[PDB]
Amino acid sequence: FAPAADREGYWGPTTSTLDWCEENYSVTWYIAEFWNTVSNLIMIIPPMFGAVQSVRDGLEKRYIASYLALTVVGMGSWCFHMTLKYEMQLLDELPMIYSCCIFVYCMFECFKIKNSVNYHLLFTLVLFSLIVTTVYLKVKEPIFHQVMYGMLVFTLVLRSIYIVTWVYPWLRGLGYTSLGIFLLGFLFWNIDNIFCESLRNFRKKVPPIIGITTQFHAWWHILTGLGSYLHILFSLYTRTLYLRADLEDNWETLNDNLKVIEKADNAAQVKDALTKMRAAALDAQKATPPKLEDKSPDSPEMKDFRHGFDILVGQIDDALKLANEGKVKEAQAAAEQLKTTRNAYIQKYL
Ligand SMILES: CCCCCCCC/C=C\CCCCCCCC(=O)OC[C@@H](O)CO
Ligand SMILES: [Ca+2]
Ligand SMILES: [Mg+2]
Ligand SMILES: [Mg+2]
Ligand code: NA
Ligand code: NA
Ligand code: NA
Ligand SMILES: [Zn+2]
Repeated sequence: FAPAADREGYWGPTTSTLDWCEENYSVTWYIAEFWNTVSNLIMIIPPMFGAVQSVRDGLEKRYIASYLALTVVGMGSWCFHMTLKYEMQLLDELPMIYSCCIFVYCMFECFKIKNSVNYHLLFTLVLFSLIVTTVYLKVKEPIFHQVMYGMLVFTLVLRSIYIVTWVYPWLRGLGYTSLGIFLLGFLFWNIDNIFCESLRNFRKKVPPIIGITTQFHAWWHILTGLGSYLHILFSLYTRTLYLRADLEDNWETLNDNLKVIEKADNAAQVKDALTKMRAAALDAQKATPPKLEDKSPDSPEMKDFRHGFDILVGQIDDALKLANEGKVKEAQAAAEQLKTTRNAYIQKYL
């Protein structure tokens, strides 16, 4: 039949190349596709929280950029679903290509030396994103964007599969979980497109989730936004495991900072050295020294190695307490106590 249309237009007409299954300005006349708009908050709030945590912890620029790029994708989608115009449509679909390009760079540079740039991969991703954008603007076909975004996700999937199968099998739960929700989100994306029915919405209890659960494109933002967030976590974790210090590194850090305390002239050096010494002590306490490599981690010699570190950590905490109390000279003099306890309980096992 030919009844009344559910798309209750207000605040400008739809000039965008495509309009989703969600009824235009049905909940409120202020924003179009209400649930497709508000669902982008999980692609705005958590990635921004991840971006500020990354700058505070002093992480690599590419990991800060990856979190901010997802926020741009979220903000762009929030602007596109609200207005439903071609101008804001590009602000949503184009950053998806750029964010994925940043993610591809991070995933292929995870096992590279710190403070190094691969200009060959960087110029390839810039050239790819430039080619994709230029033709997408000229030929306004949305299917082309979906294909080019799909192959970027596919290359990102293969790298994540290679890492979990050959390098870090620990990231199986995180890596595969990210992948699955994303495919679950992509499944729901086609449910809203192909099975576009307002019947469920119309028949009953629209205010509850039954009315709301049928907005599968909104659930797509919820799942891909959580999925991309997970991927960044996965990417970050891959880098953290590679840049992670071993027992030999921690033992060197423990001793270098111990000599720093002995030769220190100001409070900041002593405090800094004790902080770095505590981090190295707790990390070396978990590890097995080369002389105990044959023995079990629960052996009496191993319990003695951990006991020596328990005394050392405690004495570092005592020295940090003195440093935090303004007793610089007393905290500085703790170095000989720390030197004695390592010589009497730890040094014999290395
Ligand atoms: C496994 C990690 C993948 C990282 C992807 C990074 C991009 C951000 C993720 C999701 C944005 C969703 C909201 C934007 C959705 C816009 C609709 C569109 O054109 O989608 C194209 C796809 O349906 C083609 O499959
Ligand atoms: Ca719509
Ligand atoms: Mg670096
Ligand atoms: Mg001074
Ligand atoms: Na329309
Ligand atoms: Na659902
Ligand atoms: Na080493
Ligand atoms: Zn969308």
